[PDB]
Amino acid sequence: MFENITAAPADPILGLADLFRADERPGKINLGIGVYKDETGKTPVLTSVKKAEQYLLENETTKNYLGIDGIPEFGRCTQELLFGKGSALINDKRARTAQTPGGTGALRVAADFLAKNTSVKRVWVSNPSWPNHKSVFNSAGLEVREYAYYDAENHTLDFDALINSLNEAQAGDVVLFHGCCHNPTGIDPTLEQWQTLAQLSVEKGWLPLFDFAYQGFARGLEEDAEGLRAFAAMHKELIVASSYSKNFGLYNERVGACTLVAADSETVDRAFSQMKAAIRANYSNPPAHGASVVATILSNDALRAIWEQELTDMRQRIQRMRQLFVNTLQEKGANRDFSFIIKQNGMFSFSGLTKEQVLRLREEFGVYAVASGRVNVAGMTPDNMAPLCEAIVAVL
Amino acid sequence: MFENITAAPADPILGLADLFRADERPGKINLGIGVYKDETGKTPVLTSVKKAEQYLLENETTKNYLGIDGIPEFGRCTQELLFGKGSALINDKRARTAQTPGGTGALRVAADFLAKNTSVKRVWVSNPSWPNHKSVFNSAGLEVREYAYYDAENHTLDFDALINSLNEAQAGDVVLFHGCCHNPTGIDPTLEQWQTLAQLSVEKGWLPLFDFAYQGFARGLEEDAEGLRAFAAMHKELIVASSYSKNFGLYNERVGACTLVAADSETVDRAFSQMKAAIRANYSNPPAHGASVVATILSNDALRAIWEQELTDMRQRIQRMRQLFVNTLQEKGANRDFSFIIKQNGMFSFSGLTKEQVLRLREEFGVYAVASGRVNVAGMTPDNMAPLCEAIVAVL
Ligand SMILES: *Cc1c(COP(=O)(O)O)cnc(C)c1O
Ligand SMILES: *Cc1c(COP(=O)(O)O)cnc(C)c1O
Repeated sequence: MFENITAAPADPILGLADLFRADERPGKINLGIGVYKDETGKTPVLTSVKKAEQYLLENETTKNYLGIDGIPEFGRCTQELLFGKGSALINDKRARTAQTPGGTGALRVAADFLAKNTSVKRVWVSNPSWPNHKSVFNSAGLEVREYAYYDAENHTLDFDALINSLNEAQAGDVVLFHGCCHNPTGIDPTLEQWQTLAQLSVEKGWLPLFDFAYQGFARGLEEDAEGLRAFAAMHKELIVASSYSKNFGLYNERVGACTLVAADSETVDRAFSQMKAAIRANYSNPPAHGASVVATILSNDALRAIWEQELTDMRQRIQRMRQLFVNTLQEKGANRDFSFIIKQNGMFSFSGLTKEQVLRLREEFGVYAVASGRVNVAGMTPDNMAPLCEAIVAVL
Repeated sequence: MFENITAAPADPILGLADLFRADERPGKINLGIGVYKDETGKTPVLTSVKKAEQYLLENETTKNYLGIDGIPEFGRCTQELLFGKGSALINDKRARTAQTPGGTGALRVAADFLAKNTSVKRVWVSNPSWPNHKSVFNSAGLEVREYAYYDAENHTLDFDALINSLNEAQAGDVVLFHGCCHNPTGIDPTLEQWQTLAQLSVEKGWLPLFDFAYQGFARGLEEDAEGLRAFAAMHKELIVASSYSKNFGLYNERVGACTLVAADSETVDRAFSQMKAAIRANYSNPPAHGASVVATILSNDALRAIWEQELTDMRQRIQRMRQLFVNTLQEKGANRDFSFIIKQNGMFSFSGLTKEQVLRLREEFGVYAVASGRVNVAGMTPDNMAPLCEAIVAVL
């Protein structure tokens, strides 16, 4: 019987999508998007992945089931990407990877594993964080507490407020860290802050969980991983949920991984069998296409070279738009100090607009941003930059 | 901390897989498989789906996210397949479909929806049923009770034992029905038994849940759906979890659907928004490739004609192997009455071997079957039929 079923709440970002595509004005700019767009305003499929897909089409002979944890080459390629090509974690075989449906699937199977096999009751998420983090852990019945993160005034990482909230977390509490390109703020810990965090975590008995969705968008693939690697040098156990949605432009093929690391090569196998049991009772075994694309790009040097170039071009495009935004706002002129945008990493940052200012942006100018003032920098193109900055200067 | 984590139990069928592929004898036959195989012993990718994939490769311009419920054409094609091309359910818009990662994903999001939004506490599953049914519902915290189904003696549907167990189910309990090709037995209700079941269900207040994984393997696409359609004529609400894994040979692309039907066009939307919320907290939005393949085959008549022929050829191959098995056992000769195999539908049936007899099959003859005596008829080829029947006659 379903007549007393309460409609689910209006989706905190998709509402803007539907609202946007009902405006009769092409001067309208949607900076609320969440996905990368190139200078043309389009989300292309990469050249390297169309090459990989022609290859798969020429060479696949069966669509028979992958094992629960997916394609093995995909697994070894992702823990080399994560941990570095000769890491002790990999040589001692203390990491196991399950291929999952995107980074969100990786977080739900991590959550289900934890809820069914360990005694964790709370996951600490930054304030702010990606909003679907609360939903994911709560559906497995983990409670979500949040730690201080953002300084709204200097638009930076309030590190002392952050370590001071974390002293409320007990041993065996899970603390979620964004690997790089913190969503929504774009502020990430410096390597020195990652190390003190790696060290305080070990002392206090935090189980670290990295949400690593943007490898390659802050600085480069290896550099973006130095934070996770600092925890991994120091921790016997950790979980990283990574996603290939954004750095391979493979969003809708759902390709991600859930890597479990344990003290040794044998407790990780014992724990991984239950992670596998958690996957079997959810979607059974993972979608092969997008993970086969990633595995064949990364293991083929000609293809990986091309991918790498397509990714530093996406990274550079975003860094150019953060730069063009800050001084185009300084040509259109307002009491501002939007330069903090040049310090933030990846596609998102809080613009510092009030909810009323984003409201007259949507309403009076057709500039759509998320009510928190979060803007997706990749929705800026050299051509739409000047109408955007005008609209913004006119509401400040 | 993971050192007290108990290893998950040895997988009830995959153990045979690993055991099989460690035999030095190519006379070895694995009838434990679960996937379809053709006369060559191979699980090919269909011609229609390689054609659909060349088309997608030529024509996709983005991998941007599908909406939570997936591609809309895939949704309308599956509820026409399920309900018939002009069904009142479709014209009154009382059905909504979410594209899911396989039929197992469709069952976990049905389970999560139910556990979070309704007051169901128990799901009735046949005894026997597909073993991952218990796991799926239990991970959402629904308890699984089982109803009588199989008569081990006459190898048939013990219908009176079945309606007599079901009288233990209260109103608002969920009762799971296999749409056709009951796994593991291959015995399905006749249309007359579906109708009395449709009628008793409505009286008693059962929420019916169809697990519909084998459309097209018993009789034809339309005929295989007449059981579900009889419930759907009579019910205001029902859920069907369907899978395209087997009838499209798309196993590892994870393509399935979860269809929710409610009294009207507006309570189904209200309920569907929460089903959507249950998807967002699990894998976010579904894998596009395999569902794009199904949607383009089914909406293109030249491609659908080809698919249809490839599916009646898979159906016919299985019906020929059930027939060749029964009289090859009657040429090799033993006190048998294996003719019940000719009455069962789809790829599986219980052979009626004891667990000790399947054990000396694996051990002494290299014939691998599941310990319950379940055999996958599609693992029989005209060439391996005679060694198989010999091994079997020699253990009876
Ligand atoms: C995009 C994102 C994810 C995962 O996305 P998928 O589409 O599920 O791969 C996880 N965490 C954060 C912070 C993200 O921004
Ligand atoms: C195969 C099967 C499913 C679903 O399989 P997926 O691979 O997840 O599509 C569901 N129920 C039964 C009875 C099955 O045999």
